[PDB]
Amino acid sequence: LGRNHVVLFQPQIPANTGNIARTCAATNTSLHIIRPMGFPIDDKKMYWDLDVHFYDSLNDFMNICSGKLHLITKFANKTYSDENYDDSEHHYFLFGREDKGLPEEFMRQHSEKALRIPVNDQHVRSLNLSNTVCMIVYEALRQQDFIGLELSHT
Amino acid sequence: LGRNHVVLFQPQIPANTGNIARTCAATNTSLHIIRPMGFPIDDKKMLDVHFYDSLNDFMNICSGKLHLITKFANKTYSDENYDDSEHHYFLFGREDKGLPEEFMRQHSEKALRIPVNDQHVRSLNLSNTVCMIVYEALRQQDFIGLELSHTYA
Repeated sequence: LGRNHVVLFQPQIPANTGNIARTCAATNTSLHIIRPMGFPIDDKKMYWDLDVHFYDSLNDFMNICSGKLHLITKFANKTYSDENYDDSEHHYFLFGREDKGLPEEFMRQHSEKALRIPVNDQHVRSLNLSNTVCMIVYEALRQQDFIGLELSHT
Repeated sequence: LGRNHVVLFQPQIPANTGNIARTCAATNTSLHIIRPMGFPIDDKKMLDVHFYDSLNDFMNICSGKLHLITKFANKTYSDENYDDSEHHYFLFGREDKGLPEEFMRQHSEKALRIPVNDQHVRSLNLSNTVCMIVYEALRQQDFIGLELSHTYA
């Protein structure tokens, strides 16, 4: 049964990853992480540890990914909200590192899958990563009539 | 000329306010803050920004459509229509306490929620909520506010 998935490539900032986990828990979104993370996992610093999967590499995730993949990038020639999420597919939303983005070779192979969040680049060139995850996940939900919210048990 | 505005009621967490400022700068969104903030402004720790002594002072100066972002509104943020030429003000409560009790009741017809499944968490992070609410307005407005930096200035 089709659902939404967030895929973080080598997440570098702890606070962004904790906010993403919270958005995933709130939305019944699965979380996928490509190792290595840029930070140590500190038990004490931290409670609902949601559907989480780890992968050694992008290639590793790609052998196991089944459905529609969307690359979130700065320079895609398509806007996030113009993609159609209103189907029964699994949707995977892949986000680059805060500092480096996604590998440029991967972006090239998959360029037709890339979507951007438009910004005016006058003062800042980018939005905070966890902010982008939340809005991308909720745009998919919006088009899906928020049905993922109702389907925790299933 | 119609613009989007973010209004923060007594924001309490510095990292939230710094992220909101970034979103505002990226989107040509004006930022309004009801004093007092829960944290000191530290210049070494480091945009159209306005400050207000109180919700009342903001309400005397507010002109356009006001939307209260709350947990329990009987309307979904994305079902409000933002596709007009009005100023849209999006008012967000404190991270810890939300919006005042009496204000919410007085303005309950203006309230919108972001639906969540409350099984594991009851809320989303404040700055995440600002960013999505602003971009939902932009989406309905065909992203036009991105193009009007100089005109708004």
